[PDB]
Amino acid sequence: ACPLDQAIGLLVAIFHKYSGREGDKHTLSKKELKELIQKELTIGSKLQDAEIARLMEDLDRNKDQEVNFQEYVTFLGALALIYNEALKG
Amino acid sequence: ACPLDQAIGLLVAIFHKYSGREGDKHTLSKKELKELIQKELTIGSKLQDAEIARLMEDLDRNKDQEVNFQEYVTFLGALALIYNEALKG
Repeated sequence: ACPLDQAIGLLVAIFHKYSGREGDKHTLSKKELKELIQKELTIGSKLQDAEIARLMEDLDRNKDQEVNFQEYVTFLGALALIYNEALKG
Repeated sequence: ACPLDQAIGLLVAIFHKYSGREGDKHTLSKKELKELIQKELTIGSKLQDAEIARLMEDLDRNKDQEVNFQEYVTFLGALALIYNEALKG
């Protein structure tokens, strides 16, 4: 597949890996989203960074709210901005 | 890199490939986003699908509006919902 098609396939795969764990496969809880981020990304060395810590805390504070696919992807974009080296500057 | 890290790296790479073409590398026009989608995804056989056609038309109707990274990723999520086979049903 083309690079972007590959990217989307992976986004969908990881979403379903966690959304399929409990209830409706169309959503996952913010608690489950926090777990997903910590396990699926090599983010361990960056969790204390001021901006990433606030994103992670927001998830904890709203742990029982559900997240659909659209919101999950939007979230990944937000994280990428403060997590991806290429997006610095 | 882990699968999700790979996914994000590709999302950022494709964004910059088009955002770097004119002006500020932090945005790209909706006209440029339409081009990106048509070239970076094997979407040719699906462009007449009722829902994808409306997304594509919306881009045309708003061709000169700028799109930042966050909005670009959010858009990809919206497209994926009506474009990705795994997200059907």
